[PDB]
Amino acid sequence: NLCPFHEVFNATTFASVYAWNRKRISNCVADYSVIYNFAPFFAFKCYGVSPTKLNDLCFTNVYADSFVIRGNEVSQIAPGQTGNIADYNYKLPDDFTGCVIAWNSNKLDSKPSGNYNYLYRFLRKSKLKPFERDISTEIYQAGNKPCNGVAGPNCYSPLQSYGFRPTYGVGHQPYRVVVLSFELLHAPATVCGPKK
Amino acid sequence: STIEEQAKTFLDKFNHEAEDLFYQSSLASWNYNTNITEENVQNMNNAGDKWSAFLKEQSTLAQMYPLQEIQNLTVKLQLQALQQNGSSVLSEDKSKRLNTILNTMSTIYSTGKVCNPDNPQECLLLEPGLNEIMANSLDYNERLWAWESWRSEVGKQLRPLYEEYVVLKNEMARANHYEDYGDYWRGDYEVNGVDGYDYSRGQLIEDVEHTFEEIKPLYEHLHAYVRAKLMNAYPSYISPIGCLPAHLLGDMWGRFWTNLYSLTVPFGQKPNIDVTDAMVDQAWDAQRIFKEAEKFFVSVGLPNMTQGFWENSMLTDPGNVQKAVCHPTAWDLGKGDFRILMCTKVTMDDFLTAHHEMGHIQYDMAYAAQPFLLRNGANEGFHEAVGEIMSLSAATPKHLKSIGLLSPDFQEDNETEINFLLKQALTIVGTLPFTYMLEKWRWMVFKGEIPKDQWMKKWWEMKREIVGVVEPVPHDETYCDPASLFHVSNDYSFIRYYTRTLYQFQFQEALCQAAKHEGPLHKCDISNSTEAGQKLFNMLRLGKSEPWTLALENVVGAKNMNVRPLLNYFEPLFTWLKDQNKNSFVGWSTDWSP
Ligand SMILES: *[C@@H]1O[C@H](CO)[C@@H](O)[C@H](O)[C@H]1NC(C)=O
Ligand SMILES: *[C@@H]1O[C@H](CO)[C@@H](O)[C@H](O)[C@H]1NC(C)=O
Ligand SMILES: *[C@@H]1O[C@H](CO)[C@@H](O)[C@H](O)[C@H]1NC(C)=O
Ligand SMILES: *[C@@H]1O[C@H](CO)[C@@H](O)[C@H](O)[C@H]1NC(C)=O
Repeated sequence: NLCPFHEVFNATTFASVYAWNRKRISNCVADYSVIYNFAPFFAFKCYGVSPTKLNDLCFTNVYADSFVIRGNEVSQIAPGQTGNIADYNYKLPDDFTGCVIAWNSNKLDSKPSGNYNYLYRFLRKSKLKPFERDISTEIYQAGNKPCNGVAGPNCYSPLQSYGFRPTYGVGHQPYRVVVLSFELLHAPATVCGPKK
Repeated sequence: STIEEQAKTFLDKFNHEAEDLFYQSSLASWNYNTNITEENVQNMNNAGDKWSAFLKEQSTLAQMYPLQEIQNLTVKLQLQALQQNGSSVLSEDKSKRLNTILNTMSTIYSTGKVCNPDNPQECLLLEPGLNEIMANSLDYNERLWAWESWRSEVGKQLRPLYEEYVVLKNEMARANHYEDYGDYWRGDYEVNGVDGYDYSRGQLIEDVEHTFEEIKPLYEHLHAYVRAKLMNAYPSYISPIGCLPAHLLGDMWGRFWTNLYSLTVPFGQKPNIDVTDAMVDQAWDAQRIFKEAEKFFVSVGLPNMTQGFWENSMLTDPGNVQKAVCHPTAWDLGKGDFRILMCTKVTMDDFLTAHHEMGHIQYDMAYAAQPFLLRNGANEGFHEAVGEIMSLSAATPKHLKSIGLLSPDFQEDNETEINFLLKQALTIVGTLPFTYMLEKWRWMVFKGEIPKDQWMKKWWEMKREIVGVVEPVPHDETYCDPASLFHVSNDYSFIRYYTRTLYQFQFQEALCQAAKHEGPLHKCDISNSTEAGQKLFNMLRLGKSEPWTLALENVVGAKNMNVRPLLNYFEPLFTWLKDQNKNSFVGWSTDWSP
């Protein structure tokens, strides 16, 4: 049994950062070598787990969150970071036994006319919490006057777009980020590494 | 939520939308400048209309938050830049009249073709013809004809437009809670809110006047030397005791004395420094030129440039298949995109201007982390000063020998250093009195304390005393000689060329002091000096966030324009001039009469 490790990495479209995609992986052989097929990996941080000893442990579940961000926002995909992705779009816990994988996707994503399909949230009443998702698009009033609906002088609709042109710089180019988070609940583990 | 938090949220939403629209507009403009077609013109028109319409709406929604209730400084600066009324204070009819006046002035200056001699079949244009015949001419009669012909036909056209343009601009400036258009322009070198590092819009006038008073003796010695050298070529046309005629300054308006070098070179037998021959013999292209420039910047310590810069910049003219203007300009298109547009030949001048535009690009990348409205130099002279630092450094014979264009057999001597310093003074020092004159005249005109029926009278009387250039023929009031300049006719600030001249030498002195360089300042090399690179980068990354006073102090240690770096830069040349022109009169007489 081989669960879709390849389909998460090799997917035609990737979700927006504000509404990211999370896949629950269970009842599998590990086969982490499929991940290493992609060569141009821009980041392979492995907080809490060895980047070579993955194929010896067993976890109850493995979550593969996949989204698209800028290049200078990849550093915020890490335990303890702060910015606009790490507190309004995608926060990950302080412990976070898992791996963060990001690679440039200026060819698959991005478009000379402007790829506005990839959005992110820049206004919220409170900061996000580890592994929380805010899909709601209600308009974030700036202060002292309700909008009673539509935007206005101090209203302000929260979701902001990227644009992702292919002529952007390396830090402004799209980056498909796949974050692997291993769960170690006190339950019979279902994902294990192969062994003779 | 408080007013300052509302301002923060508004400014962030702005910054994002403005960055997107500015990237679109800059990309359209780059596509046009690399490809002059009609579709590209339409694309620029659409993008510019969108950008201006966005900027108007954002300004009119920024007027809501008062500045008096804001305690932050970065937010205060962004809202101050965004709340600027501009020309919207004027009524619709007045605004459209001002726009038509500006467009007519620009078109008249650009398309101006003068045809006095013979039949109107033979006429010359600005770039090739008039510039070619004014730069290199040994005929006093021809130079006088060209100068008086351009000053008569053109100035008479701009003056009726220029007076009403002045009236409208003064009205707009008064409606903008200022005193005049001169005050509106001086509002760029103004700091308010910071204790210890503050500036006033009249303090700029006082500082500029004091600095010019300090520079004056060097300019008088240079003027006397230029007159003495011009006399040998021009007999019986310049008096021993009087001033210098304006039409014999090389340039059309006498802004730069660079072109007056063939008649002023002291050591004609000693050849001047030039590496074009070795550069073209060593198989050097635009790619190698820019690679060497980036190697110099890396050696200094600044970060290397993006791979997209190489693949997106157009460094060579793509033949005549497509037409593209190749004025060397560095492009900061916004979201991480840095490009350079220039037609790079294998020449020393093109190498130096490659270094200059590369320094501009380095400045642009330095403050790329700043918010959109604070992504600029501390004032409007900082960018040119930063570029000219590296232009000065890359031209040194030590750096040329290190890179390889200069053979080790060549030696440096006092004659060569004097030649180089004379060329530098002709290019650099000779423009400071003219710039100060022009901006003083424009400030006095906008203030309105002088009457209107003697505009040219006061212009010429200030030419006599400040720059030392006299009128070759008398001029009545129907002339508008100042309007013949591109910056005057196109409504541009001119004090930036005065301010950058002081700033660049202040920076060079500071960086060479931090580079542990011993000897003359003109033989300095910021290269291979990570200390100097870090010191320059400290000011480079600030952008417009910190006041220009603090930005200047962060790299130099001073708090305003200082003449001392310029003077000790040109000290060898100044001492040589003092030694050499001791037998000739220094200065210009006030009793000269044609
Ligand atoms: C430049 O303009 C020409 C004019 O037809 C056209 O081929 C195209 O728009 C552009 N081509 C290139 C190579 O930039
Ligand atoms: C102004 O607000 C910015 C918000 O990023 C903050 O970093 C800065 O310190 C504030 N200025 C002052 C003087 O507190
Ligand atoms: C920039 O210079 C550095 C030297 O520190 C070099 O390693 C890098 O490959 C260069 N990159 C480009 C694009 O020139
Ligand atoms: C900078 O240092 C390098 C390595 O020592 C050397 O090759 C180069 O010539 C030096 N350049 C200058 C201008 O001193």
